[PDB]
Amino acid sequence: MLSNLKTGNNILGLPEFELNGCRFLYKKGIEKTIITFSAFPPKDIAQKYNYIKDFLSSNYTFLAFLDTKYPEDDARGTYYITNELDNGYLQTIHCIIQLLSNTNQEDTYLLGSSKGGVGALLLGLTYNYPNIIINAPQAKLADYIKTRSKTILSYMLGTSKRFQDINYDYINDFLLSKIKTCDSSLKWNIHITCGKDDSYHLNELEILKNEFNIKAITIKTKLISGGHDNEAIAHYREYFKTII
Amino acid sequence: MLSNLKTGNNILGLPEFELNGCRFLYKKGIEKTIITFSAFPPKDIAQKYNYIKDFLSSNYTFLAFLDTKYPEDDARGTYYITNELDNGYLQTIHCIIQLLSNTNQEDTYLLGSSKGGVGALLLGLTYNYPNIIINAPQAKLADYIKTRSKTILSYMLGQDINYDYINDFLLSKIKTCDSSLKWNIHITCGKDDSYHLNELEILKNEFNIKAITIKTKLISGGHDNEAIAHYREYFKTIIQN
Amino acid sequence: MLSNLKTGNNILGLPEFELNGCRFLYKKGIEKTIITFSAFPPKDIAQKYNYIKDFLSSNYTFLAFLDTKYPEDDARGTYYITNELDNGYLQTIHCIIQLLSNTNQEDTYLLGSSKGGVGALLLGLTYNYPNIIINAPQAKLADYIKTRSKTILSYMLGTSKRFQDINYDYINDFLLSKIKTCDSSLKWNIHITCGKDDSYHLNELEILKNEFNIKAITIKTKLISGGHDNEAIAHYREYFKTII
Amino acid sequence: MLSNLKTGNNILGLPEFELNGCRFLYKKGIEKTIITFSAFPPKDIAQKYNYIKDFLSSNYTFLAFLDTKYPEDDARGTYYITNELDNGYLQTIHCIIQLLSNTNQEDTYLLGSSKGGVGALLLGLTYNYPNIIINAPQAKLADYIKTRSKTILSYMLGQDINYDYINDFLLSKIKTCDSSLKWNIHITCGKDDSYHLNELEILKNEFNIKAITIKTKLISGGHDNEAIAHYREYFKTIIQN
Ligand SMILES: [Cl-]
Ligand SMILES: [Cl-]
Ligand SMILES: [Cl-]
Ligand SMILES: [Cl-]
Ligand SMILES: [Gd+3]
Ligand SMILES: [Gd+3]
Ligand SMILES: [Gd+3]
Ligand SMILES: [Gd+3]
Repeated sequence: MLSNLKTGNNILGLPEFELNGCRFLYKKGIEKTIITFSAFPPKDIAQKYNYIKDFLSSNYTFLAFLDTKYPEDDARGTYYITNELDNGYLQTIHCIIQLLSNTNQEDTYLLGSSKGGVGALLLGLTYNYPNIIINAPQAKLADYIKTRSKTILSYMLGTSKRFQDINYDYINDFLLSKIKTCDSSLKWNIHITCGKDDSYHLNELEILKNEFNIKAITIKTKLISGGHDNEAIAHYREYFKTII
Repeated sequence: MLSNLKTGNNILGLPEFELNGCRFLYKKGIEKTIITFSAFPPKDIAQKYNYIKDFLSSNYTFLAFLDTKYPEDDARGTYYITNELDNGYLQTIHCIIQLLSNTNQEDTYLLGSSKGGVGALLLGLTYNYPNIIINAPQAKLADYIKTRSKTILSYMLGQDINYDYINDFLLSKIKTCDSSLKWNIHITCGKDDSYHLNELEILKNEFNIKAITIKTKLISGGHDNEAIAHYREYFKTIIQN
Repeated sequence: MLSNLKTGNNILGLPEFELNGCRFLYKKGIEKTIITFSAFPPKDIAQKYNYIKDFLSSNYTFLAFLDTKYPEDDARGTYYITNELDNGYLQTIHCIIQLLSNTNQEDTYLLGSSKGGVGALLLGLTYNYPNIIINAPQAKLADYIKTRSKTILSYMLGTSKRFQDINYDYINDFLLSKIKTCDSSLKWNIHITCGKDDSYHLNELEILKNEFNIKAITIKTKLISGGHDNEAIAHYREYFKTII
Repeated sequence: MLSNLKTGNNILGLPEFELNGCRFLYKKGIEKTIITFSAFPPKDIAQKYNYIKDFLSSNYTFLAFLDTKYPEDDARGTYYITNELDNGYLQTIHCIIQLLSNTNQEDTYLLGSSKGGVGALLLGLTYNYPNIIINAPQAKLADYIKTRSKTILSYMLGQDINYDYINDFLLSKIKTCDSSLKWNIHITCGKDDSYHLNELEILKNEFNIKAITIKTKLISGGHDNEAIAHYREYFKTIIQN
């Protein structure tokens, strides 16, 4: 029973639930379903639900997900990838959405910035959510985890040295693999904003656009003000409110 | 959306749903949540939702699950174990129950016979469902599967280490489960079901060293429909008082 | 070098060769290639090359193969199946034929009786030899090995009790599996004789015909005099000389 | 029939054949039989028959083999190991050599560099080819493969036990080989090829406890084409006197 999944935490009036390691907020509404994914917080800061304020006064159904809870010593998530390096966490998110949402999937919108944008893409491309509106995702996920936390990277690489570089490249290509194996016949509605001052994620955006190009999948991209900062976020929020 | 998960099949007036290859019936009631798991049908017979007749005229919330849809050559299920031999299928079942149930887990009852009883044990021990009322479950899964289908076991094998991993898959659940849960496990078995009486003693040994005391009962019949008749009377008696 | 593969044995003037555990005779000729497989000899009798006499005065190319050399305590062969229960022995036979034969495959003819007929079928259906002319093959190979040698069966079943019945049914269906996975688009030229007094192998022939029927593969079958004996063989030899 | 095995490809006037997915060149000569094995080409380059230029103007019998045709994503070969990780491919090579060679095995010479040298060792140690003249072979196969292609290693893995089985696949050949054969194994390695000098010491340790004394020689270069130049001079010197 949903109410028995509560953690005791409360975010802006919304009670937190946890199912099979997946923490989420749920507000039942009408017309549309809005789904958000959390990005990396700073070290020693708890993972935060993204873009609640934009939607708690809305009448839409709202689900906001956090990343995983491991590793314990730097519990800022593993890019929505299980420690078995598979889809078990994305699958849990998918089940929660399909059972708690009261709209069609084409009336479902996936939102997220940076790591959250990758999460939205990973879920949408695995389980055919066509509406993905994100900002500045990474392309090579392991290269980026390395810059944010050596602890999270080391944990995800595993303990055996035989497989560390294997796991590294596997994680590094996890999203790119999702693009290559996704259903090219779906009417994808993917928008990716990026700050014009964000040289890194501008390059990552070219890598992603290239993979979508190879799959004959047209993507909408819009450059916006800012870098990897709150000015880009501010323009991103304005962008996805216009669409939705 | 749940209504978008309908397969178009209807079983006894109950619509069928499917999420992540997991097919289930769902009927919202009150008071209690009853969960059933499918057992092995005969070789060329489709998988059946078990004990639906016992609970269509009841006011309880009811969920009946089928096993997996593979292998295609013999689609009778892989003991609720994925092709990767992990918890992926039990994960989906757990998510379906937790989000569709309108009762507490202590008011939830897992039911099943033979392979259906293993499924109930696999789910309950993994995700702390205390009420498990089953009949004649197997303990060594691969040993039983090969007597029912060489096709399914070989598909699940992908050879030696896989055999032991499947064979002990339920015993490992017992070894791993939460000893401090107030377990309410009832296991019946036919008087004449010698194979599964021994299987029950193998399961009891694992429960025993985990300090889990289960309830058992001999009923008439073998590994047959006579036993299932008395099993059904047993779980109706337990659930209603 | 072929001459360095000799065993020192000599059968009717033909020197025996052995390559990777596979014993064979080879006489180079013209026009056609004749390939024979050995059947079960009696216990404590060496495996025999089949139908040499019919072809040593012929001008055709001739290859005669024996079964495997294991188990050591009853070395009468394992139905041309390796002790890993795979195609490694058939593959060796195929290589020898493709390298020593000087005709096309449709001018190649596979001959054999009983166990040898199964060998011919196993090779022909794995590697697309269309001309197969055999007598009284078995259908359920393990059931038949059980009647001939408990020692060979036990050896092929392996040592671990977990897999004995698995291996039994696997061997029992080895030829039937070959029929189901064979190329149905090949112009098969398969003739199967059987003695009218051979109730057992008449039933096995119905099982085989059924599998060929399911694959939409037409087979020629002819009932001949005798049982599982030298009268059936005698009529079988006459039959395959008429075709070739 | 051999002529029916032609692929239709021609390499430097030599027709290509294929038997059981094994692609080879064959040129009948006299006196000696020279066997070469292909090494890893770059990522998007087709597999090459090695050292064909050294032996087209020679009167020797010549066979050059490629590695396997899988995986399709990166078809540079699986170290002459089948997808089932067994001797199936070396079996076919052995059959081709034994039936097409017109010289004794003591007049047969296996050649190859890097992965090509492993292939020569795998064949020679399995089927008692005494003359092996190679450059800079690897000893831990999986450790090297992953630095050249994550795609090929993962295909070969199908994970942990497979890694060790592949990594030690050549070392097990040494452990299993015939100690009483009059082995004639020459292994060269570039002065500056530190990785493979250490790899050679790992191979030497296995030969050592099998009472097999090999011949080794430092040549100039690293794991590069400078070393291959001196390797080629070395095997021409050995073969001709
Ligand atoms: Cl981030
Ligand atoms: Cl069952
Ligand atoms: Cl026989
Ligand atoms: Cl190489
Ligand atoms: Gd435009
Ligand atoms: Gd513009
Ligand atoms: Gd007619
Ligand atoms: Gd007629």
